[PDB]
Formats: sequence, structure tokens, C-alpha cells
Amino acid sequence: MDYKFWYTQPVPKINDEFNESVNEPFISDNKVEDVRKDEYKLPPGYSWYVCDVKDEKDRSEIYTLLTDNYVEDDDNIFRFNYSAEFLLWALTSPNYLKTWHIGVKYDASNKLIGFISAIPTDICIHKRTIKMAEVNFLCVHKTLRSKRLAPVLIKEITRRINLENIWQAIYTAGVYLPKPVSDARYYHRSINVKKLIEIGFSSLNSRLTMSRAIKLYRVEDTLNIKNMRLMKKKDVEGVHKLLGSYLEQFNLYAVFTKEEIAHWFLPIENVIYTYVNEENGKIKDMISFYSLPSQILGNDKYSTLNAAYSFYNVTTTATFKQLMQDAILLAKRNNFDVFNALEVMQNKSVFEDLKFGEGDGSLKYYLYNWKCASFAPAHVGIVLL
Ligand SMILES: CCCCCCCCCCCCCC(=O)CSCCNC(=O)CCNC(=O)[C@H](O)C(C)(C)COP(=O)(O)OP(=O)(O)OC[C@H]1O[C@@H](n2cnc3c(N)ncnc32)[C@H](O)[C@@H]1OP(=O)(O)O
Ligand SMILES: COc1cccc(CC(=N)NC(=O)c2cccnc2OC2CCNCC2)c1
Ligand SMILES: [Cl-]
Ligand SMILES: [Cl-]
Ligand SMILES: [Cl-]
Ligand SMILES: [Mg+2]
Repeated sequence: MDYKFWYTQPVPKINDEFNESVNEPFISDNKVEDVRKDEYKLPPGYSWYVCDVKDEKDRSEIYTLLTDNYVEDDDNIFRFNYSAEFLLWALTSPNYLKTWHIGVKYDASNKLIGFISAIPTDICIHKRTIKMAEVNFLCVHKTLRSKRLAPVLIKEITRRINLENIWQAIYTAGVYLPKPVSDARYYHRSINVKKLIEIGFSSLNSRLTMSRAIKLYRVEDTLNIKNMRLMKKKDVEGVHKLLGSYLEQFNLYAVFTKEEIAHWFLPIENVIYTYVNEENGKIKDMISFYSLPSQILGNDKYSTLNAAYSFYNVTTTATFKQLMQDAILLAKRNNFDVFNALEVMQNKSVFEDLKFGEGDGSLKYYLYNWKCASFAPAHVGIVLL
């Protein structure tokens, strides 16, 4: 790979490493006054569009672009199918900017063919807290691939982020790019085993028959933490304390305000699930996971894999293993077929004993315009969407 676009940007080259003491921008003393005022040029017949994700129709257009053209697994059997209600939640966090929800239209048909987005958050990297954009949902239509549209989307969103005096960003990808700060394998825990077999997500052998696989993955419908219950507004201060305290141990994490705790954790059916254990008026344990279905490409019987993704889990009154066993059960009680997680935070410690299987790839975490030592994924304390 020559990385002819990425090598023009303030990111590390592919072999560039840094001492753990280095933790600073590539380019400092940036000036909002000098940022370009002009939108980047698109090829003829295409135009920028400011998407209004709060408008059901614009939001449907983004949904249809991603449903048809977003990320596939390595085996090209599944494509992520974020819901319209999920996109609303993901893109309207506190102080979000509408103008960072950027579309590209093909003028002749008036149809969205490209998109990129970001939201603002405070990110603590190696004990320094920096205002960053979290970038996600970069997508170019499958019919327009390899035409160098993605660099235009990237440069245009960078410009619009720079107008707010923000000069760093965080993002993830399954592809390798210059240059990860951390790389975390993903793992899955089967819930609806027969379905996962039928769709080719999981497999059997002469050793593990269908009935034996159903038994192996069976889960007891009883919580280890009996009073774990859906979070409500009254729990926002206690979750802000519990999760904020927990996250300070890591080398990379979001620094949530109370308003951000309410947005990111209060439950939305089919989008975000958060459960809490309240003891003596204090929130002492929390489980959370988000819903990200995959479309099952060319399957006669099933169109959709219902999948929960581990978000933030903290226990002070149980073992982590007991807490993640309850997360699995709570996902099963909400009709999910599989529970997915990354080897970040303390999650690796439970994967063997809770019968997770290793997936076939990894998610890379990246920073823009930031130099720092890379680190093992146990030190990652942020889960992106
Ligand atoms: C201070 C604020 C800063 C804000 C901005 C921060 C940075 C944010 C960066 C964005 C973070 C997004 C995070 C996120 O959304 C989560 S990762 C998921 C990204 N989306 C998909 O994979 C959906 C399906 N694929 C596509 O739509 C296209 O294949 C895309 C659009 C990915 C590339 O379209 P294309 O038609 O295939 O390709 P060209 O247009 O010809 O462009 C080729 C250039 O694109 C580089 N490329 C490929 N995939 C990338 C990826 N995932 N990130 C970054 N760069 C990626 C590639 O290395 C090459 O540059 P190089 O020549 O130097 O190698
Ligand atoms: C099963 O359907 C899939 C459809 C598309 C891709 C993948 C593999 C994959 N790339 N999985 C992950 O990236 C992943 C695995 C575990 C936890 N989080 C993840 O990704 C999240 C966070 C980053 N953005 C996408 C969703 C699987
Ligand atoms: Cl199978
Ligand atoms: Cl129970
Ligand atoms: Cl390390
Ligand atoms: Mg292109």
C-alpha cells in the first residue's frame, strides 16, 4: 500500500512509533481564522447535501444508503444494517452539529450516494483530555467505488470540524490504515444457535451435533444480580459516577458529562439497552449493549441477524464474569441472536469461561492529528458505534 492520500494527512506513517511520553498533536497552534471557507470540489454532477437526521425522510435516505452499501464481513455474507432510530441516536448527542452530517447527491437523480458524519466529544488519551470529533458512517455507493470520493468526504468533514476549533478526531475501522493506536480482536457469544448455524455464522461437527451445540450454549433464565433493571432518568447521576470512576483507569476513554450519560445510556427499544443495580440508593453495577443487526445477504429463510454489542459494563458488587453472564441473559431476553464484544477493558478475562468464540478479524482504533505510543487493547476504554 502506498497510502497516497493518508500520507498527506497529520497521522503517523505506517512504521512510525513514539515513546509513551509523547502525547501531543502532529500540528499544533492551528487557527480557526485560516481554515478554508470553501467547500471541497466534487466531480461534475455531484453536490454536497446537509442531511437533517431529525427529519424522517432525510434520515431514511441515509438508512437506505447504508443498508445497501455499508460494511460487509470478511466473508461477504453479512452487511451491517443500522436502523434509522439508531442513526438518530448516534448522530444527535449533546451539542451535535447538523453540518457535520454530510451527504453527497448525484444531481441527475437527486439520490444520496455518499455520506460521512461526526459528533463532538471529549476524549482522554494518556491522561490528556482533548475535544475531538468521533467520525463514523463513511460510505460511498458500491457503484462509485475506487474513484477517490472518500478523500473528498474526509477532507470536507475535517474542514467543517476545524471551523469549530477542533483539530483531533477518533475513529475505528476493520481495515488497516496509518496507523492504529490499538487493535482489538472481536469475539461472539452464540444465543440462538440453530439460527446462527442455518445462516452460516457458526458451524457444527461430528463432535458437536445440533442438539449438543444447543445445550452447550444454553443459558439459565436467572440473573446473578437479581435487581438488575432497565435504567431510568433517576439513575443518570449514579451511572455518571460509576462509569466515570471506572473509565479513568484506561489510556483511551470518553469523558462523559451528565447530559452525555443521559443521551448515551437511557434505553431506546431496538437501539440501546442499559440495566442498573441500585443498592442503598447508589448505582453499584451497570450493563449496556447496543443493537446492530446485519442483513443476511441471499438467505432464503432469514433476512436479519439480531445482534447485541457490548457497550459499557461495570460491577462493584459481583464478579465481572457474573456481570457479563447477566449481560448475555439480558440480550437473550431482548430477542438477540448473538452477543458481540471486543478484547478491550476487562472483557478478555471472561471470553473463555462464558463460551465466546473468537471472530475472524479485529477492529483498529485511530486518532487524527495526534502522536502517542500505541497500546494493548486491555488499555482501551471506549467502545464506538
Ligand atoms: C480534525 C477532524 C478530522 C476528521 C476526519 C478524521 C479522519 C476520518 C477518516 C474516515 C473514518 C471513517 C470511520 C468509519 O466510518 C468506520 S469504518 C467503515 C467505513 N465504511 C465502509 O467500510 C463502508 C463500505 N465501504 C465504502 O463505502 C468505501 O469502500 C469507502 C467509503 C470506505 C472508501 O471508498 P472507496 O471508493 O473504496 O475508495 P476511494 O474513494 O477511492 O478512496 C481510497 C482512499 O480511502 C481510504 N480508505 C478506505 N477505507 C477507509 C476507511 N474506512 N477509513 C478511512 N480511509 C479509508 C483508502 O486507504 C484510500 O486512501 P489511500 O490512497 O491513502 O490508501
Ligand atoms: C456479523 O455481521 C458483520 C457485518 C459487518 C462486519 C462484521 C465484522 C466486524 N467488523 N465486526 C466488528 O467490526 C465488530 C465486532 C465486535 C464489536 N464491534 C464491532 O464493530 C462495531 C464498532 C465499530 N463499528 C462497527 C460496529 C460482521
Ligand atoms: Cl453453518
Ligand atoms: Cl431473574
Ligand atoms: Cl501496552
Ligand atoms: Mg470512490
